[PDB]
Amino acid sequence: NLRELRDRIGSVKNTQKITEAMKLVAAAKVRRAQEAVVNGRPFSETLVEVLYNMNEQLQTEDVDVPLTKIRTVKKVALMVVTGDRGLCGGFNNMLLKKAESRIAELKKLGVDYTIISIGKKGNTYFIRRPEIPVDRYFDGTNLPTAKEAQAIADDVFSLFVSEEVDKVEMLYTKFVSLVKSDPVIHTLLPLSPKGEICDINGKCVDAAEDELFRLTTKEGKLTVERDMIKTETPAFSPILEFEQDPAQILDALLPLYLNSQILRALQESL
Amino acid sequence: LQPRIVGEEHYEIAQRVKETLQRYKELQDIIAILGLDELSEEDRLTVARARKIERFLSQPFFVAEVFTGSPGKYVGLAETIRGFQLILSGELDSLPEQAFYLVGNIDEATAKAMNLEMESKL
Amino acid sequence: LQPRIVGEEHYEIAQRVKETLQRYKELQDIIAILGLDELSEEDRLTVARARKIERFLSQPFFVAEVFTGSPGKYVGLAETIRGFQLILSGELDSLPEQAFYLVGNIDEATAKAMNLEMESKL
Amino acid sequence: MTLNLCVLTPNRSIWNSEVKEIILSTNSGQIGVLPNHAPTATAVDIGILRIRLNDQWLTLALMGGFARIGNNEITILVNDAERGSDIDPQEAQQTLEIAEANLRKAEGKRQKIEANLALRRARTRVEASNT
Amino acid sequence: VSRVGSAAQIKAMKKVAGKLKLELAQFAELEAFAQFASDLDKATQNQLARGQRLRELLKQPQSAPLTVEEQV
Amino acid sequence: VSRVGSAAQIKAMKKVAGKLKLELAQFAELEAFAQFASDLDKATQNQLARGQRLRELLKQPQSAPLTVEEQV
Repeated sequence: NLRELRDRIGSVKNTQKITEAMKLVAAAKVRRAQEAVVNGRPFSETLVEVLYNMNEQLQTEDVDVPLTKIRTVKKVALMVVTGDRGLCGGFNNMLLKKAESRIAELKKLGVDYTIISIGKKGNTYFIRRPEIPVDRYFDGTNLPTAKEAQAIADDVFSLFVSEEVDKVEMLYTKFVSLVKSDPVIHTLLPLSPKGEICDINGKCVDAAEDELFRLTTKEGKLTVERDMIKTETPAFSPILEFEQDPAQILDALLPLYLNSQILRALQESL
Repeated sequence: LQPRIVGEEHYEIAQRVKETLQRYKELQDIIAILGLDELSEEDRLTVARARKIERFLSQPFFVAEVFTGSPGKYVGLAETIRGFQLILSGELDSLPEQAFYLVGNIDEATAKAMNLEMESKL
Repeated sequence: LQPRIVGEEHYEIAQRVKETLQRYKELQDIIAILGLDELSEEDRLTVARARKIERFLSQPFFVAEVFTGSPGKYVGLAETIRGFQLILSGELDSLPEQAFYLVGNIDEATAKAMNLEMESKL
Repeated sequence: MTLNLCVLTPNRSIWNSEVKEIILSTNSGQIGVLPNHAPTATAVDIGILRIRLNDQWLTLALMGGFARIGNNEITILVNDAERGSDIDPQEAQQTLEIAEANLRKAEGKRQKIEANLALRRARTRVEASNT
Repeated sequence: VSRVGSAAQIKAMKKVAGKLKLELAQFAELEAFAQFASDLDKATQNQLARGQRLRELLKQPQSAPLTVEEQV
Repeated sequence: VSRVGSAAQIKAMKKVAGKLKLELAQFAELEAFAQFASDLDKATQNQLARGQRLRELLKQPQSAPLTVEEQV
């Protein structure tokens, strides 16, 4: 029937308008996310400047901080930062699929994985499969806040300080390209005292230099380019007086760095 | 169906029922393709309401006792307006949708919802 | 509009104008989202050149003199071709956009641009 | 003429208007800052800050971190901070009650650490709300 | 569509209607955004907001014809 | 399609154009998902760069037919 065909065409046209609107909205949200990352730049620029100078002043063998304390890797905690909702390519499938390799890899090593899952599609995954331990189920969130990364941090920091879990590592997708975004797994704890942040494979970037992601148009197309600006650390004042202890001051500092890192891991994933 | 003929109470509810069903009809193409979660709370509310409203219009007849299997019901104009007004109002948003399918009065739908909940507990 | 029919020079410019015009149309959604500053340095340009080209295409007509008052301009095929070279080669990047609007010859736009600068200065 | 303060959270720069005095908690327990202070770096404990500029002095509870103070300048790195006026006191009190109840139950070597640090978090929220 | 167009309208109507047609045109471009009005800037959001009010002007009950002054 | 495809060609053509027929077959599929994979390894990319150049050969100006040797 002709009328039926016309109705089908109308519905398809309506779908095209709706998907186009969704694409535009998603791009705007991504731009907003970029602005959000930039807003927290002063805190991570200032923190790595302090965390550098607190290490270069310290130079002391007797100083050991719990977060950076290294213990035998009998057990590992893996926290999985997945997207909140569906209809986004293979982003969620790819992460969980990549998550499985890490769990599989641990079985070859047999060092007793544990998963902290963030976001709904990660939650609904590890609910329906009970042949895995879960530490906690966290709600996902759009517009992630320091409130919402704190509940992640209060879990992981508390869990890590006790020796049940070691070398807590996090997997999430660093926003590299629009067309592809492969999951990468980093080693959250135990924070390096050099402050260097490195992946499980064994590549560590200096923490002083990190690259924000800025989305710009290359030729006609809409792209993104991750560009890194190194933040130089000015030397600490010669007459500076440490209020507590250098080991003690540093102990307060590490959680701020861990909290800052978890927030970026999740913001980038979002 | 004009307010000089049927009164402005009946006419507003008969008009608001169609706007809820019209919205749902428009959204049908979109929801299947993009799922229910791409809707706003407002859009979802109408869809939930339209779905409930659609079932409510259904009625078991005295003649179709051999087709429905359940005894038919006669519903006055008053019962229908009273029944439709509640669904539109949202007082009945907590009820499951199958409490509305093939019931005569609004009261019957509420009773059916109670029975369904009892069955669910067991 | 084939090169063997209209000549090589005419064809190249026409093709370029369509491409520049085409890119601008694609970029309109992007410009609203990222703004003109956020675009790359090539696409600050092909947006600007496209705007000038759009304005250059519009022309005053002999017939509309009664209605609008501004005198129409019959524009040769050579003066058209020479005009879109100077916009696409970028030698007229400095001129404002409302110097290309409703002018006939390429020279008129430059003449219109200069007069606008003088008026603005006044 | 005066020292200047920038308090900043991992996502959000909260206070970047400049003041004649602040007085902040720390792990040593308490410190005060007045202008042209000597360069000091204190790890700041979770608990309320009190800042006085001019007429008015107000407390925003903030959740611990680091505070260096340079020439003519303070910058405070805190992982979470709220203005004590912007939190409504009663709700904060209710949250504190909930935290206490969970702590009383909460057991085991990590878990209490979480409970204890959460009740420590909650208790300082009202202490900026009342003040 | 009307072939005669603004020749038909009175002078008073032409000024008022011209603004109205443009606003309505913008709203028909942004019907797809109406589900997503929260995640948009003020210029876009206002257009959706204005457009919905503009649609309400058009509605009329049966046999309540408005005089020209009332339409203006 | 040509039903009489290659009993038609000369021996130089059948040898030379055997390579060609395959490369275009590769290049139909490598142009597919080219923007999907989007970070082209040189196994895919050089076969895709080869492909664009292959398409250029197929290009010709109107009424300038080539001799068989030229085509080969």
